[PDB]
Amino acid sequence: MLTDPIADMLTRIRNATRVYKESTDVPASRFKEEILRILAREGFIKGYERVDVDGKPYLRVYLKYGPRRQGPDPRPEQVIHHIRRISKPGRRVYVGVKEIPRVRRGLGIAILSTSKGVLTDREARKLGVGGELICEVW
Amino acid sequence: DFEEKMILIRRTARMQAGGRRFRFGALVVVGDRQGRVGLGFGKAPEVPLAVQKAGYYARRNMVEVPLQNGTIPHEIEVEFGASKIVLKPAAPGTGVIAGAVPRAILELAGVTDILTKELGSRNPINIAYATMEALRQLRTKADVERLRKG
Amino acid sequence: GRYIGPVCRLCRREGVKLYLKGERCYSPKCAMERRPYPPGQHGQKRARRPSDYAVRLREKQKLRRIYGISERQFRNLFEEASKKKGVTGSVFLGLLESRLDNVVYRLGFAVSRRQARQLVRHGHITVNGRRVDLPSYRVRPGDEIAVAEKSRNLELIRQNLEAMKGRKVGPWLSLDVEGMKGKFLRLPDREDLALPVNEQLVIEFYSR
Amino acid sequence: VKELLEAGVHFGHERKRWNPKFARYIYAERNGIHIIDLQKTMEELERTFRFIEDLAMRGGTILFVGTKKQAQDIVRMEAERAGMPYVNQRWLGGMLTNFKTISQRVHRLEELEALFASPEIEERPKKEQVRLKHELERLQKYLSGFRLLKRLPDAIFVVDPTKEAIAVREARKLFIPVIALADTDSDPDLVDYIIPGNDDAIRSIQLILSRAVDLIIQARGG
RNA sequence: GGGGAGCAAACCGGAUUAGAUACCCGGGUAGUCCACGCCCUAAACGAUGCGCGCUAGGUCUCUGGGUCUCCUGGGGGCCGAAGCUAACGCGUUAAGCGCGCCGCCUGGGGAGUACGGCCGCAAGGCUGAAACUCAAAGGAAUUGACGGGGGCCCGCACAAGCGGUGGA
RNA sequence: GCAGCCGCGGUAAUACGGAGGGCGCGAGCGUUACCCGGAUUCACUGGGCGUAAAGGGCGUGUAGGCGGCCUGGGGCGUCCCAUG
Ligand SMILES: [Zn+2]
Repeated sequence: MLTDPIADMLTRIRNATRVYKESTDVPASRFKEEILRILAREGFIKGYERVDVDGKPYLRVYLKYGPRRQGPDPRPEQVIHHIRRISKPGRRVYVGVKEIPRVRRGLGIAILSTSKGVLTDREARKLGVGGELICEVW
Repeated sequence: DFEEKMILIRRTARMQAGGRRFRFGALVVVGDRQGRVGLGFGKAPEVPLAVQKAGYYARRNMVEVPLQNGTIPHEIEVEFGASKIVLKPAAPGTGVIAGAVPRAILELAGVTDILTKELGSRNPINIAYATMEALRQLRTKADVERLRKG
Repeated sequence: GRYIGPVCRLCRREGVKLYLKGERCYSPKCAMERRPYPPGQHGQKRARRPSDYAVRLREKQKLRRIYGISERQFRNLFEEASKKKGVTGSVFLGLLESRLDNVVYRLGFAVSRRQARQLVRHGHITVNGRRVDLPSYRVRPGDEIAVAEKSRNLELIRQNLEAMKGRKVGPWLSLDVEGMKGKFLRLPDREDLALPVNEQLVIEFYSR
Repeated sequence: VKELLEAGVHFGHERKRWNPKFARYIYAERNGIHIIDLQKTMEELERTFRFIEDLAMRGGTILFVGTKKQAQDIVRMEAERAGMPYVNQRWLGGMLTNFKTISQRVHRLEELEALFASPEIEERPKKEQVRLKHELERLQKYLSGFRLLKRLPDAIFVVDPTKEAIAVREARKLFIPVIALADTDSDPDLVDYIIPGNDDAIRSIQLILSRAVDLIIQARGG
């Protein structure tokens, strides 16, 4: 069974970039939408539009890559090198505001879900809250 | 200019009828105390010779290194099949903190204070190799912005 | 046992000039002049490439031996220096240069570091008014490190100051030869030090 | 020069042995064959030719290489017709990674050419004679074109890339531009400047190079 | 308890051999087939827990639907992108990228033993240590040698031939 | 005879025993014993199971763990503030 949504998502994303696709589909859902909402505004991706595949609702997340390298294997640096769920189901991990992590000397980002909504470590702290720390991405 | 530093040398055996014809292995690190560091694996029948060989190799596989006030702009762990390497930036006054190999490589990178740690197989060769792809990955705050633009 | 044995031999072990006897380690003879090889029956022998450890080591000692101070204090200092907010290295030399016995030396109230000790243990030293015999003492900034009224007319000390009219004092120090006094201005900066050492190696050494 | 819509030539080539990555470059299947979208090929060309022109007038060099049996004679021609170096016969492992070690062979040709003109010919053994005569022969086969290489080329015009992947591999590691008359069977991911096109057809290679070399010339100004 | 053609532990003889309680030959009882009941282990092996999603294709093949020189679903194979792997290898039949959940490992030998309990008619099985003792045990690859392994090729190496030593 | 471990010693021992010399530390220096450490070698951080030790011989399902899209109530977990 599909045991963790977000998780799948992240993996479709992760799994797509690696092969270098332009965009990748993925089951829609307000929440998942708010995460993609972040990515693009954070710049890890171009953007995403709502869609219907044979009648079902899907989110087209549009991939973003780096320039063509020189020399051998000109496989472009990927905008999203790292991306993993931190709090998994059956080992959920909530953090306190003090405890919010700094990612990659603050190069990456972290996304939680606070009672004031789904956020970025930076935003959270600016916001004075903490919550389910969904994922690392850099 | 460039400072040759000797990682390590090993003598290997190739077999044959009635003898154990040997072969020498050299590992060198080369750099500027600025930020270019080469690294070669020079193999040869005579050591001074292998060394001389490794020399050549290294001067080619150099790696420009970003250098915020003497340290590394951001942590990184890099798996090298076997060995893994932790690279973690620290404050001035802490001084390099690794072993023989990564030191040698960082030392010449002009890295000054930094926090290492070796894990998994501790094969000089690999470890080294790892500390390379290690450094090769590092990216500046700048370098990243440039990466997500437009 | 706070060392005290054959000296300008260490001037020789390190291969760098160790101003351990003062006058003389200026005449052709801190021995490094004309016999730079290290001691031992094998001094004149070709030396193999020194392990990372070796250098880290030899360099600790170079520091240490200069100040001529039992590892136990030396290491203690380095510990106390790690606990202070600062550049773990520069601060080291900080206290290192702040010891009463050293000060006296820099103040010129003595031919050498060693000599300075005695001067202290024998109590020819005033400190902000009172005498002091504990060298290891830490001279705070703004202290009048001086000479005891009693000691002023001394064949040694006298002949020393006589020399001072002719040498500038460390930038972090003042002294009124005329009255044989001297003040400790402010902790000296790394840039101000002359030492032929590389703290980094010293630090690097204490993490093994 | 610029050339028409001469479709009477490279519509498509390989069966279903293709390379997925090549997808972007095909129109459709017809009788079990991939047919290359030419309207597109045109968009490539307009770029690839833009590049060469830049090279030509900038006064660079381009090594022409195609070992395929068909293009064989045409490689020779075109490079000859152009002020260029080519590899007709066979491609030697390293005419770039190991250029300096190869260039030494050139010298051998240079040095033997001499003796077969000087008095010191017959005057000295006849066993060696043949033993040398042969050496020329072989050299004047492989290096026939390679001779014009004073240093490393500013670009490699490759015919069938997937066949010369070595020569590509090399160029790819020395940072030298790669141009190719590639088709269905190639992996575009490694050609700096591709040209989607049939190639076994003499009519293909013959056109692609013609207009290419023609371009080169009108670029220099002759 | 029934059944018993053939095969065949053990066992009877035969030959082989320094010997043969074996490999070869001739016989031969349990057994092997059936019913009921017990035993329950195994290289019970893909030596690869079950389920869901995602990641280029090519080709052979079983099978189903389609507008059937092509498309589309399910299964079995071989080659193979990216990726992974110590390496061999794996590769939409994952040893790839991920989530759930179960089982199991934590140096070799001593030991699958000892002791204890459970189970069984018995044979035994399941669970399962330590003392002591050793610095290894171990995987995959390399180069070699080597095989009463293979292919191919040489030399008065054999054959073919003449002449001899071994005798006096 | 040494020895923590790999080992050293059968007439050329930087590995035994003395000596010269040297390094290290100094009223101390060694040794043994025990704790944490190195050991991400019990792995929450931070491990594994094709051949290296490791998938239960298979199935069935009990407790239990884990669970799809939209909207609302409650707010227990969870986050923030103050306070003891
Ligand atoms: Zn001296």
